[PDB]
Amino acid sequence: KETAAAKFERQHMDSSTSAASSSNYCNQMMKSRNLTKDRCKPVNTFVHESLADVQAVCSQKNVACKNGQTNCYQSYSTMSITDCRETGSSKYPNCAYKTTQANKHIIVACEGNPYVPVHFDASV
Ligand SMILES: [Cl-]
Ligand SMILES: [Cl-]
Ligand SMILES: [Cl-]
Repeated sequence: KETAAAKFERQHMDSSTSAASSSNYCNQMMKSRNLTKDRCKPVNTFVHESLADVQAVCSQKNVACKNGQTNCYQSYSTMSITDCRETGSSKYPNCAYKTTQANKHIIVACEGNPYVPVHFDASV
């Protein structure tokens, strides 16, 4: 089974580009991070910052998570992110995603020793 920290990395980190370059970014990334294997994951955010910068959020501003847990953290700075969401035309195994690039604060839930991100809660 994948660890929670490793699943967060796979689903949410994309440190190799500064920003989405095209409308096809999400289609490509959702496929290659294996988020369309048996079903189309409906929504997923990628963060275009170093792993170290995202991990550092776990010692930044403690905020409530949407679900009422208290282990969420909001980045002090905005980060380059891309939101991927299925469009009307999406139908497994032919998933189809809208790509929306933005620069926003991220909010992550953190757990463990080391205390690292395990869920992406939201952007602001
Ligand atoms: Cl791990
Ligand atoms: Cl995988
Ligand atoms: Cl997400």
